[PDB]
Amino acid sequence: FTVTVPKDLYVVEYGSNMTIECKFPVEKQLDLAALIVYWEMEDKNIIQFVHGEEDLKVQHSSYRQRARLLKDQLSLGNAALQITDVKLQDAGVYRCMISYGGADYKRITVKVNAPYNKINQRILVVDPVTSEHELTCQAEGYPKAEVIWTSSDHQVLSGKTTTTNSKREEKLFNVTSTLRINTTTNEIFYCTFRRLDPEENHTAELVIP
Amino acid sequence: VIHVTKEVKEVATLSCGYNVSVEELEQTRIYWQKDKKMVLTMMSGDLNIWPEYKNRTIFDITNNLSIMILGLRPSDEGTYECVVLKYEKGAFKREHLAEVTLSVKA
Ligand SMILES: *[C@@H]1O[C@H](CO[C@@H]2O[C@@H](C)[C@@H](O)[C@@H](O)[C@@H]2O)[C@@H](O)[C@H](O[C@@H]2O[C@H](CO)[C@@H](O)[C@H](O)[C@H]2NC(C)=O)[C@H]1NC(C)=O
Ligand SMILES: *[C@@H]1O[C@H](CO[C@@H]2O[C@@H](C)[C@@H](O)[C@@H](O)[C@@H]2O)[C@@H](O[C@@H]2O[C@H](CO)[C@@H](O)[C@H](O)[C@H]2NC(C)=O)[C@H](O)[C@H]1NC(C)=O
Ligand SMILES: *[C@@H]1O[C@H](CO)[C@@H](O)[C@H](O)[C@H]1NC(C)=O
Ligand SMILES: *[C@@H]1O[C@H](CO)[C@@H](O)[C@H](O)[C@H]1NC(C)=O
Ligand SMILES: *[C@@H]1O[C@H](CO)[C@@H](O)[C@H](O)[C@H]1NC(C)=O
Repeated sequence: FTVTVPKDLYVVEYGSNMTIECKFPVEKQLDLAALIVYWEMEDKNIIQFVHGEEDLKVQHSSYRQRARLLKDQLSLGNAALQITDVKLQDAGVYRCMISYGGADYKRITVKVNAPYNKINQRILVVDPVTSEHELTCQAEGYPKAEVIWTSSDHQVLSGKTTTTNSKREEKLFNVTSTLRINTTTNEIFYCTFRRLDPEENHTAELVIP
Repeated sequence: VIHVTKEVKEVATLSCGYNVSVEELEQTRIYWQKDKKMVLTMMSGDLNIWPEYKNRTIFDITNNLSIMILGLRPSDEGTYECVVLKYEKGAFKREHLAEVTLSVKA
């Protein structure tokens, strides 16, 4: 009896719905009474399915409401663990242990990527007599990122950046930056969320109405 | 001897307390047994799990020659013995003995 995995590594976007799979042999019908499936991540228990009975009390608190074993796949010889709304906390080494006419286990590494992809912007008129505007860019990601403001002609402009931890997940950062500039209509501005080694940049375009 | 306590419907991992490299397998004999009854034999690279242990036992060779028992039932409770024998010049000499008693509880 041999347990197999399609992917031994999953790289998942933060907030995504991820399903990691372990395949095991099934012949014609599935004897639910002879099936044992466990899903765990390092020291945390996720799934305990023995002889067609799933215990929920065994599941770790961090996974409640988000993790489930897709029992429809079991018929097809697939122990599929679905985790919805993936957190940074879900990064780690998963392991499935299966018993169905013999026993085996496989390990899956999961890496969670939290880019500053969803940039929220706000353009406000501070004083129309002097055409002063206040521009704001805010995004959450991991690790910390600096905000860089650039003019239409790509010259850097001084802003005020505040970095705190996200309320959604303690590891995640909430970075907000504000630029105050006397500017006219239809001008284009850029706010860049720079994160280092590996260097990754996320820029939002802001147009003054 | 180690007295391990586990719960019904859990997985028990009983360790041999001995790590063998893959190269050393060709000249090593591993014997896991429960209550003087054979469980599995790694005989110079050749694994053989006994019929009463095929369906629920895993042999993690890379992890201290441990045995994993999925879906613990009160039957699984008992004394387990792991033996190592390394071939040297003449024949196989005993290298290691591991004793571990499983207590499966409600
Ligand atoms: C990710 O999955 C979310 C949860 O889905 C539900 O609960 C799971 C535990 C599982 O049983 C699922 O099969 C089940 O649908 C889901 O809420 C989320 O959003 C879905 O997509 C739309 C919004 O983004 C919306 O139209 C759907 O109604 C919504 N699903 C539900 C049930 O509200 C899924 N998001 C992604 C990015 O896939
Ligand atoms: C050890 O497991 C075997 C495996 O049989 C199958 O296991 C699953 C894959 C599932 O599809 C089951 O429905 C199968 O039975 C057991 O062997 C079978 O046992 C039944 C009676 O219990 C018998 O009618 C079958 O012919 C057996 N087939 C073979 C080839 O073994 C076996 O009973 C289990 N033994 C122990 C010690 O638990
Ligand atoms: C992120 O930061 C903004 C600005 O401080 C704040 O109003 C918002 O509630 C924060 N959101 C989270 C999820 O931390
Ligand atoms: C930008 O606006 C201020 C008024 O808010 C005005 O004095 C001037 O035109 C600009 N300030 C500077 C220092 O350029
Ligand atoms: C045994 O311990 C660990 C893994 O269990 C490993 O680093 C070490 O090299 C192992 N020893 C041998 C002989 O392989």
